[PDB]
Amino acid sequence: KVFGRCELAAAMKRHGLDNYRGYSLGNWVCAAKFESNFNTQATNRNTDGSTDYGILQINSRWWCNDGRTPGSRNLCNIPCSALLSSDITASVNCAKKIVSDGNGMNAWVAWRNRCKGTDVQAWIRGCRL
Ligand code: NA
Ligand SMILES: [Ru+3]
Repeated sequence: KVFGRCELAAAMKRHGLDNYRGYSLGNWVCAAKFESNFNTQATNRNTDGSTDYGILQINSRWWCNDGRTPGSRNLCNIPCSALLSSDITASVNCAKKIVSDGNGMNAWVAWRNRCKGTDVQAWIRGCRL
């Protein structure tokens, strides 16, 4: 599923991501924009053989099981395919674990490089929330 900007904002809010660990909703929308272009089915293979999955490009090295990332963990206790669903629940639940793990949203390199320090409220501006 490819979300609209305000549509994703609303779904993230419903699932408790707004201000989660102090990160306002626009941070999460900005991160999803640059990680996946709002596409739940996005996947990208990393140089190390791990893969990033879903709207927030969660990595199989640590967070989900895809069966083809040796030595990896599955800290969200989910198949990586669950992160590709039209329903964002699994991605949100796992993102909550990630952002709680010490480095906040810096875990998402696109957030650090393209969202951090910017006017992230612009991502939810105009949306009925
Ligand atoms: Na894994
Ligand atoms: Ru804009």
